Amino acid sequence: EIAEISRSLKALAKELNVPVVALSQLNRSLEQRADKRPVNSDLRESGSIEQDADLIMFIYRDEVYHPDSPLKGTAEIIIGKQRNGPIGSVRLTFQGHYSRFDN
Amino acid sequence: TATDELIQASKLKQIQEHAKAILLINRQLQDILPKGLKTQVRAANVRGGNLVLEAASAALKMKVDYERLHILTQLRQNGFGHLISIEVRVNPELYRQSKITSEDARAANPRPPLSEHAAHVLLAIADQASDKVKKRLQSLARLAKANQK
Repeated sequence: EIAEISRSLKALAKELNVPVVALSQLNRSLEQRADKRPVNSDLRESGSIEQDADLIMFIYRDEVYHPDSPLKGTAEIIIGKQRNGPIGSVRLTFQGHYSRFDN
Repeated sequence: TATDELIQASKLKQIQEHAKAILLINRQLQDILPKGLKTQVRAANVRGGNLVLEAASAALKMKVDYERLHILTQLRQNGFGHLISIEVRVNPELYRQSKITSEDARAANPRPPLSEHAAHVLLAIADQASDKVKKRLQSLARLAKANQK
């Protein structure tokens, strides 16, 4: 069902020539590990959505797992998959009080 | 957790500064106070040369007031020479440390009555708003009370 939804949304993106942003939850198994950043395998367990996605971005906040992290107020955007560009990470300022990300 | 690390150090600092003195006074009061007053009267705060005692009732406050000079004299003889006055208050089941924990990070007194300024800005927006929005903005501005001068 999730795989079909992912395929349909990709078809919708191509049909209307528009970027389609779809939010997804990371698998619960990641919390059992809690030792590294999220990876593509964490999403494969929830409907094989990786195969249809042109771009996969993960949100990681060290302060959530480690309140004494020196990266307080910083959110890491991980590029897990990209068809027309490089993979890597981008650090953004997370302002929870304003529900905003800044450069 | 950062919240937890910020807690204990602050509590220890307060004890080092003055809570230990209060505890010592509370221990002394158990020896000074007569039979049925020992468990109903406690030292609440110490500020400079002033000691604040709390009694469970107004009747008990009167009994403490009778022996107030005796308490003050004995506290001074035992090393609290800085104490020169005692204030006695009535405190029922009100929890001293719990009150501190509940209202610690700034006094939370919410005062939300609307200002005449807000009503003015709401009407200024209503002039540019469509008829449907204009009515709601005027309604909100009408609800805004002030009446100064």
